[PDB]
Amino acid sequence: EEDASQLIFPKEFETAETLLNSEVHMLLEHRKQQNESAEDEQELSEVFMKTLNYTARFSRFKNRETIASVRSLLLQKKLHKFELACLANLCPETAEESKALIPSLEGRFEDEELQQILDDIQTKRS
Amino acid sequence: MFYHISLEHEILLHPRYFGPNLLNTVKQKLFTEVEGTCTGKYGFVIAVTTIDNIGAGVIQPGRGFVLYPVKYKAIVFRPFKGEVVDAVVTQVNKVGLFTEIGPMSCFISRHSIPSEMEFDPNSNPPCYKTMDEDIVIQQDDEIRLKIVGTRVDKNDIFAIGSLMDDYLGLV
Amino acid sequence: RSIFEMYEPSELESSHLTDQDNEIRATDLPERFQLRSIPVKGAEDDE
Amino acid sequence: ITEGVKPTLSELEKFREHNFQPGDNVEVCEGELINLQGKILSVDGNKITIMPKHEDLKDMLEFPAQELRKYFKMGDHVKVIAGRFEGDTG
Amino acid sequence: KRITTPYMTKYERARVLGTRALQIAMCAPVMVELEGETDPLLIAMKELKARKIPIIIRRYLPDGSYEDWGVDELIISD
Repeated sequence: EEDASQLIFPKEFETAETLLNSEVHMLLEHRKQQNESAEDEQELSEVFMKTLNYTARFSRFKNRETIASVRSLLLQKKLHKFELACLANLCPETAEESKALIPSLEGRFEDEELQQILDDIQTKRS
Repeated sequence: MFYHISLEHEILLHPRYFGPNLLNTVKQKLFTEVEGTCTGKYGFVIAVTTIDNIGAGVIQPGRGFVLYPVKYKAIVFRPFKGEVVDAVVTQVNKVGLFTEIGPMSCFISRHSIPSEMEFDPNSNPPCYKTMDEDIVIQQDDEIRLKIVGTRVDKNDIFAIGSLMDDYLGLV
Repeated sequence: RSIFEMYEPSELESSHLTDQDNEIRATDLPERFQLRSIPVKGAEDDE
Repeated sequence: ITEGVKPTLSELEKFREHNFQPGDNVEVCEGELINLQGKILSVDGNKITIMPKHEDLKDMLEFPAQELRKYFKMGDHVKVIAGRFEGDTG
Repeated sequence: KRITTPYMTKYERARVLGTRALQIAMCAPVMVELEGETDPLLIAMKELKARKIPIIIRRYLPDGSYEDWGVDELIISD
């Protein structure tokens, strides 16, 4: 029954906080920078290394200011939380593309209203 | 998908750890415990971001073990069905295409993959070519995929995908 | 009711009774050529 | 002993099994009520009289054992009961 | 705004002494200079006399509330 396509998740996860690729990347990077210092400490594990080399190859904007700006211009809409991270991480080209991507956008907004958002996202990208 | 939630966990502390570094030991124990683990309720936890507060330790009767209920704000990775996420192809085999969904590794099958994607095993690096080429899905390449099924193999997440699309993947 | 609806697929394939096994027993050509992954077609002198 | 035998089709041949466990998903093969997936709640012999809980229909219909078929959406836990690789998961 | 009695009941005192003796027997840092003894119960008694036991008692009330007292906060009887 759990299907993000139809917007439905357990109660504990519905009140979750969405995270972006660049966001988790900078979080893990700051964690590594804090952990490498202070000698006599249990170094990182394979999970951290794979997560780091996984999220580093998908950093669309390393600037926390750009992350803040993009999340701010995105949250001004009426889309759910799930629609903020997927789209912010994917960054498609055109509105028809984004609608074919996320089936919830099918008939939820206007073609040009989404095309402008996609263009703004592609421009904010570094 | 990665999220940031506040979880709780109770941990016992042997009387030997009492002293000025009691709180430090509790935090250290929490880190060594809830990091990289997996539970069927919240999923696989990557790491812990912070700790809200350290509950009041309740010494047990007839046992020097005092338990602390600590609440920690940590990130968790629990992929659901239908979501689309990125990954890097790790290996191409005639049995299917391998990738890496962060802490998860998916696998695609020829049946799902279109009829164009035939095989190339005689070369040193196997690769699925959409019949008439035009797009490479070899190793060390960013490919998206739709999680059409999930699974947790005893604290081990492994989802499954499909492929027969062009605009969220490699263009 | 057919034996396939009763017996277990494991025992059925161990006993060799599927339509594929019937085709392999009926069709000519060696069994190892029919079982090869790629068919074994003809070939002219040029090829 | 002559009374109390009741042979089976296996005995007839020498001289159909339905493995529908609870919590599984089954559709409707034949019949006008085609394309309706539901959850398994009751289990019995031949006349199973399954009480599925289809989507968009809070009611619970009834179907025999022949008018059913194990259906699973593309991508979900699948366990094999009787098969060549019995005892395997994928 | 604590209303419970400011004295240490005998039950609480006995339980605290036993618990501290057990914690000491399990190799734990003492809270007082040992003059030359090895009995964990005696060490717990000395710690009580010195008012250095790191334990706070959670006395429950009939309604459900609870008041947390400290061995060094409330007065000791014996």
